[PDB]
Amino acid sequence: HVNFYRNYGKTFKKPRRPYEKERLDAELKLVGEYGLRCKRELWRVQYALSRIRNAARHLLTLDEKNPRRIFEGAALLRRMNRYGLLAEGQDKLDYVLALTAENFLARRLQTLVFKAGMAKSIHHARVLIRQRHIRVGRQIVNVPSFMVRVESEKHIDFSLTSPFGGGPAGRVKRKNQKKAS
Amino acid sequence: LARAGKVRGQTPKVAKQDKKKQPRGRAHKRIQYNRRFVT
Amino acid sequence: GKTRGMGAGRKLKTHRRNQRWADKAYKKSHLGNEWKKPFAGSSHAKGIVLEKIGIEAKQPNSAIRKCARVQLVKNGKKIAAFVPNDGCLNFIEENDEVLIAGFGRKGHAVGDIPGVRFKVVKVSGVSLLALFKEKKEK
Amino acid sequence: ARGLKKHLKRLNAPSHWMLDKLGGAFAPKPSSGPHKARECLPLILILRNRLKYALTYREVQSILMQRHIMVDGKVRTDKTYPAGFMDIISIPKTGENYRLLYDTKGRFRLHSVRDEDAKFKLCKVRSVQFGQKGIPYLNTYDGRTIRYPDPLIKANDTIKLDLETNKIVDFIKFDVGNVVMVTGGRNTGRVGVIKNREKHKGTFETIHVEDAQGHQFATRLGNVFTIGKGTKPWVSLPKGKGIKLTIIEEQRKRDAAAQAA
Amino acid sequence: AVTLRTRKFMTNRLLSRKQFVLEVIHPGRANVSKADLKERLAKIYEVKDSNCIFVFKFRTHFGGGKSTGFGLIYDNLEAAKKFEPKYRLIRNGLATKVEKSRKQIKERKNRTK
RNA sequence: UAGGAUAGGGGCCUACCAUGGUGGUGACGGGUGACGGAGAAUUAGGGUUCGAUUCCGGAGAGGGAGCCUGAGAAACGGCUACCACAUCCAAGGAAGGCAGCAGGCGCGCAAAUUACCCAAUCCUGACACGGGGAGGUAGUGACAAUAAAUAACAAUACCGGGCGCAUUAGUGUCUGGUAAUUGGAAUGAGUACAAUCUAAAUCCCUUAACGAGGAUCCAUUGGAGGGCAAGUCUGGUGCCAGCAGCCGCGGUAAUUCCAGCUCCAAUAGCGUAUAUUUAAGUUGUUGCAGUUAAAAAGCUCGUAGUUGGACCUUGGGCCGG
Ligand SMILES: [Mg+2]
Ligand SMILES: [Mg+2]
Ligand SMILES: [Mg+2]
Ligand SMILES: [Mg+2]
Ligand SMILES: [Mg+2]
Ligand SMILES: [Mg+2]
Ligand SMILES: [Mg+2]
Ligand SMILES: [Mg+2]
Ligand SMILES: [Mg+2]
Ligand SMILES: [Mg+2]
Ligand SMILES: [Mg+2]
Ligand SMILES: [Mg+2]
Ligand SMILES: [Mg+2]
Ligand SMILES: [Mg+2]
Ligand SMILES: [Mg+2]
Ligand SMILES: [Mg+2]
Ligand SMILES: [Mg+2]
Ligand SMILES: [Mg+2]
Ligand SMILES: [Mg+2]
Ligand SMILES: [Mg+2]
Repeated sequence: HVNFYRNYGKTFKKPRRPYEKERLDAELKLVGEYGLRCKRELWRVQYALSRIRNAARHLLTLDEKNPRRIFEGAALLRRMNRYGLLAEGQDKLDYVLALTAENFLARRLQTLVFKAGMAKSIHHARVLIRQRHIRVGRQIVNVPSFMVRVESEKHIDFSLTSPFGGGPAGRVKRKNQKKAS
Repeated sequence: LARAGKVRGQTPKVAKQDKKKQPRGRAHKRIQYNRRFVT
Repeated sequence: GKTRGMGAGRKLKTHRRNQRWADKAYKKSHLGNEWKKPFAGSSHAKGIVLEKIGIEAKQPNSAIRKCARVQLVKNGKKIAAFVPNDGCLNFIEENDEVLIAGFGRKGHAVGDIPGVRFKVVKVSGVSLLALFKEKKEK
Repeated sequence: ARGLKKHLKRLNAPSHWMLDKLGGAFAPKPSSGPHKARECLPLILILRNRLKYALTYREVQSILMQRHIMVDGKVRTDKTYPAGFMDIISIPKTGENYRLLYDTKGRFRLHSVRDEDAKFKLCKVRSVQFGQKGIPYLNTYDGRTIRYPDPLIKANDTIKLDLETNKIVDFIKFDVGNVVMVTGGRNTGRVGVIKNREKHKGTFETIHVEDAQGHQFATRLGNVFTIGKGTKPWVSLPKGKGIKLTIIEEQRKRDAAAQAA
Repeated sequence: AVTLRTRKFMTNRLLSRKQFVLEVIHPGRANVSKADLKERLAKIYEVKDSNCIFVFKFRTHFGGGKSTGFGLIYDNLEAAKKFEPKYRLIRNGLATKVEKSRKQIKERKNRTK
């Protein structure tokens, strides 16, 4: 029976010590300050960070001039630079270890909407994402964890169908208009 | 075996109110955020 | 001290095989008596209750923990099982069809109930938490 | 089990077939043929998966039953034919010739050739020995048997065969210093010049080869294959002239192709 | 105001068709029906016979307005008769289907003679 | 050694002869709730446990045994016989083998449709056309995994902290909320013209018109003594009922039970049971301990085992970056 063969895995991990004031309030800091749906999203971010830091740690373990070191060091660095998650003049493969979950949370599309305006709130940013109000190049995106690359960051803009930036007015508009008319 | 259900029958019957729902999901973490350390 | 010769792999491997047996967990897990317990390597077990009994509680406490003598349909063991809710024993009745699960501490007596390792989690095919919470009556 | 296995499952398929994983349960199961059947490509993989002239099993069946697809001088209508190394696959309706060679990363390309270097093929010999009535014959790794061999053509050597005279026209003596290209393992695809050959009694003979630009490697005898005498090949090499390039180098190629446009 | 552009386009005179992936751009419109694609694609290629066309496997990408699919310009309707699966000829009305009831189709028939 | 048999080597078997083969480096024997492997879970490293299962190999078709055909079978969707089971009989006879798909009984803590299809992947035949419960599609499917809704924004308000003077005020900025307060916006859940999807339908993706006043288009699971996050709330019960993984609570002022409010952790998930990994430097080769906490044999000899003192020219140079 094929389609048994389609792989799939887990994306987060529940924390080791469930009830800690320090971690609990730090995670509430982050979840409220980025307006997230729950702490699953945050835990995905530590999982991705854990993955990349394991890779970077293993790369730093080796020595330079080692072709394995150079190759996926450069691959990891160009991945980071495509996500703009490192700044210019900062490609050293240690500033990958330096970065923290705030960096990933800052690239999510909600945050980018908030920082480009067009939301008037970060929770308003999330909802605008999920009501098909925003495209990237031409395709309307509704996943608030979209992880925009800088080559797409410049022209993140409304859809051509959303009432705010595109075409016809919404259903509340048209009910009010038709009962006025 | 005589005394089974004693206190759970002793207690008076009372009913809830008709509370307004609290927000779920994002909005619930919102109220927690801006209620713990925004106020 | 230890034997650390470069050629002592046989001695060290035999010695760990020999000395893991003093470990209680390994001995319990591989000795084969877990298949001689009542559940015999099962998580739960459907059984038939013989009677609602009620039993004493241990020295510091003083109470009557309401248990039942159940028979196992699978291999005929007769055991004692607790009923974990307030006044929940009434739902149980003689010769009803119950599901018996481990009572915690992994096959070892729990709390002040003397020598009882089992709990009732279903009766007559209805959830006992649901019975307690009037969600569904049998 | 109790007989020949007649189904082949996609994961069990050779890794150089490139074929995907959720594409189905089964793979073409190349029929018994003239080439080693783990080192081969079915003509269904030649048609549907590489050239895309069809889109289904049945459309490839239409292709082949039209009698167009002609291999090695004669049409082959089997849809699991084990076409392999320097088999030439011709199509009269497209007037288009292909020849099957390894590319440097261990897989099979269909290199176009014109008619003059499609009138003939080139293959190595397995062994030359006598037959009935003392007539010598030689055996190739393409399976072909040739009687009355030239008294100098020996084992492991290479021979060109036209498709009309259907016999030998010339032969490369497998020896030190002639260009080869490995046909199996991790070094397969890479052409190069034999630089040394050491023999150990009772085991595989080892061939040390040097590529056109400095790199050196080793290989077993069953995998190497002389092409031409000296450095010059007698066959049209693919877009990579048989040099396997290190991953860093191939990253630089794509970076330079990006920054050139 | 919807447009139609085709790429990955290749001719096969082994089966004498013109096979391509079409990338229709249909903004505002929900999606464009194949029966309506037929005559546009016919009138751009001058096929002289708008029935050799067969188009299939459309997606209508997430977000709408852009749809993919396959197109197969046959040159002879005779070629499209012989070299084609039956189902989409049946779809375009060039053949008809019959229903099965598999009892006695072979089993109790294998018993008498 | 000689032969017989096999497709073929061979004590595989026969005749004769020799007296050998394995073992403390564990044979033989016994257990295995043991098919093997690729691998799975967990993992700082090392490891520990698992691996029936879709990939490869082997073995079986109720239990044994024996053969026909055939290139290929000791075949079981082939036969013969026995044993267990069972069906039809008009009472002589006859047909059997779902550990194939689906489905029924039983066993159980434990596992779905007596569906559609050859269109795809391939197989098969005398064969471009037939066939294919292989295989795909669809229905049940909180096994597991992924994205991810349950509102958002504004001024009004009793108000609530600076910031414009900051006295003496008073109202002020992000709005913090008790606001079913007021208000127009946004939408998908759902309904659904149609098209697309499909072998044909169905789902998804698009999208005519419909589709939100907060009672609803209502989020739950468990917990509120310690661990361990969150009541020195209120009522009831009174060593009882009961809770409680452990420590413990309950003997009329219960932070621990039964209830209501509030709250908390996780959140479309969570609790429970068993088994297993971590914790566990509580199996320790890395890496434990043995005076007194469990542990140096009473003492010496002693074979295997383990471990074994020092000593042997690349000694000094050129040469090229
Ligand atoms: Mg232990
Ligand atoms: Mg005690
Ligand atoms: Mg088989
Ligand atoms: Mg012999
Ligand atoms: Mg077994
Ligand atoms: Mg198998
Ligand atoms: Mg068999
Ligand atoms: Mg048999
Ligand atoms: Mg059968
Ligand atoms: Mg079955
Ligand atoms: Mg609750
Ligand atoms: Mg409680
Ligand atoms: Mg309480
Ligand atoms: Mg606390
Ligand atoms: Mg508990
Ligand atoms: Mg408690
Ligand atoms: Mg210790
Ligand atoms: Mg002592
Ligand atoms: Mg002593
Ligand atoms: Mg000794």
